[PDB]
Amino acid sequence: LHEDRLTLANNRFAISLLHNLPTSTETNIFFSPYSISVALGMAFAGARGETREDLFQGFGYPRSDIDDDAVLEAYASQTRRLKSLRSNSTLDAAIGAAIHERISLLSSFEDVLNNSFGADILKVDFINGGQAAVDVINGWVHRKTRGKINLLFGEPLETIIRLVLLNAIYFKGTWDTVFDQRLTTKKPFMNACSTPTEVDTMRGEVYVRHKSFPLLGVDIAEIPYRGMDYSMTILLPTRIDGAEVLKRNITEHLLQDLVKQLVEQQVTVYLPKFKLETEYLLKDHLKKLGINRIFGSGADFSGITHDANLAVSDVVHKTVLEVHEAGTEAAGATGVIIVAESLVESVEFRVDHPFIFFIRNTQTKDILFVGQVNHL
Ligand code: NI
Repeated sequence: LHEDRLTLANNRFAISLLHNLPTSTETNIFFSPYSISVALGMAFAGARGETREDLFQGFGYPRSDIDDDAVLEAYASQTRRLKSLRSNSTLDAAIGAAIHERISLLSSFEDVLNNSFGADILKVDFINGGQAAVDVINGWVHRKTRGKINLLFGEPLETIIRLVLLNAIYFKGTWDTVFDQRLTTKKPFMNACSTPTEVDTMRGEVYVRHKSFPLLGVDIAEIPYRGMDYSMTILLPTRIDGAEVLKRNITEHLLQDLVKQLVEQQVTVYLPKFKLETEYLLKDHLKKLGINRIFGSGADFSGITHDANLAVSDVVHKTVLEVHEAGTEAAGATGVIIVAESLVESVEFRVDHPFIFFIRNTQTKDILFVGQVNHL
């Protein structure tokens, strides 16, 4: 029951992280608060005492009415729910703890990583097997994401590292209404550096949930995937330069109030065929949110090992997305609806300047992906 609780904690975490991640006119943001949260659950499973209480507080489980004795079981229920509701859309996740092979592991940690997180444990030799370790990890992410994410590490890791938390995830899905490839054309997209660039721009008279919010300087359109259980929610600033103010203004509560008011409507969508590929070493950003002890000397990890001084070296996150006429995949759909011109009115939603977006499960309300596009 109260499945909303971990979802709220994760979605609040999503917005905190979006507020704090590095931004520039030249840099795009793209991350899974869902996969990063599962990764912080692995840390929670292993930490005890003040190391665990510090993570508990810093992530904010108690602010969403989750007692610490209920965290692992809330992950377990969210885990079973996402991969047991049958769906046209799929998530391929690489979630694991890479631990020095010569640390003895408590069986309970193994059991919790399995049932709570569907997480793997990669025992590797971080001291002597430097290149073999990254070869193993990189092979693991490659197979877990079915060739979408193929490297977590281009170089051996520092020989000091004993525990590193990995989370890569790929979303696959098809538009409920596929765009007609014959209508895709080169169109200007105004980057955040205020130079226009020419990009493949999809065009469709497409049923979406839409509302204009001129007072908040945002137009919003929710573009559903097939099955209606997933969507891409695009927040397009009224001002060409409005993205940083919009991102600062957005909160988990406000986003929920805005999405509720969207009305089903046929709109002319202009959507660049954009591509994102991002990696984060998240330790410093997590420190800034009050998560510190899990990364420190004298971190209590008597949940993982009764016989070594473990600290988490880092939380390594990597993800990737392409937009196509069919959805996530190039030529992933072969049927199409050729729409007659409307003769009464058609709203335009033209994504031709920096914008923010969320891929959500519309039933559970989980935010799977947060995006900011400053630059194509
Ligand atoms: Ni409200």
